[PDB]
Amino acid sequence: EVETFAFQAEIAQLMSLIINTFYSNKEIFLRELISNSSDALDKIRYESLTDPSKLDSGKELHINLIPSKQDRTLTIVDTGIGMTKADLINNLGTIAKSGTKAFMEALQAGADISMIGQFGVGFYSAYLVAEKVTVITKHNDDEQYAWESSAGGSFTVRTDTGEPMGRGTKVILHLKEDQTEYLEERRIKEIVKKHSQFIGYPITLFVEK
Ligand SMILES: Cc1ccc(Cn2cnc3c(Cl)nc(N)nc32)cc1
Ligand SMILES: Cc1ccc(Cn2cnc3c(Cl)nc(N)nc32)cc1
Repeated sequence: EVETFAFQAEIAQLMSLIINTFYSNKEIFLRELISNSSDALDKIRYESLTDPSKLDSGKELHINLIPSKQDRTLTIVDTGIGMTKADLINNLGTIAKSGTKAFMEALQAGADISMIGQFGVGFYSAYLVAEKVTVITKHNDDEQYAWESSAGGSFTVRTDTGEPMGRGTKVILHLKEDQTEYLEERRIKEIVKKHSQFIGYPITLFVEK
């Protein structure tokens, strides 16, 4: 069964801003999502040092970038700590309220959309390139969930019954029709080299079949 939730007002207005503001430098979404993956991997690696059983759901700590021209999706996969149901429905948004308000005020005070990560809400940069984002995620001691939103003020959460992932997060970017350059191997290599060269986990750019 599918539950539908309203975004907090401040997040809904930030998402509209990211969708409606004219900003050509859209490629920064990838740096932000890789940064989020890296942070998630840091967290589970740190926790595993006092409770090694936290890696029973998988010892590999990595990031995969998977384009699909058939599906017009770019997927960012990590084996990080994952997100709980409470994370997805309430707690990440509660944390994000402060930075979202500060980011919006900074934008009026001359700041640039590329600074979104400095306010801790970089996930929403996905809507620079995606008409819809699907997030599949699995945290130890919670179930595997699918979060999804095409903006418009609402998101859904459901228990996922696709291929179990062990632990981690998959961000599936359903790309806008004029943003398919982010399916090109060369374009992704260029972006990762430029913004993400010093990430401390293996980043594998998968190749289209
Ligand atoms: C709906 C939504 C999805 C993602 C984020 C950013 N974010 C927070 N926790 C994360 C973990 Cl554990 N892993 C990854 N990859 N991203 C994470 C915020 C809101
Ligand atoms: C494990 C992990 C923790 C924190 C982040 C940072 N981060 C980026 N975007 C975010 C949004 Cl939208 N909400 C919140 N709460 N945090 C966000 C990423 C991964």
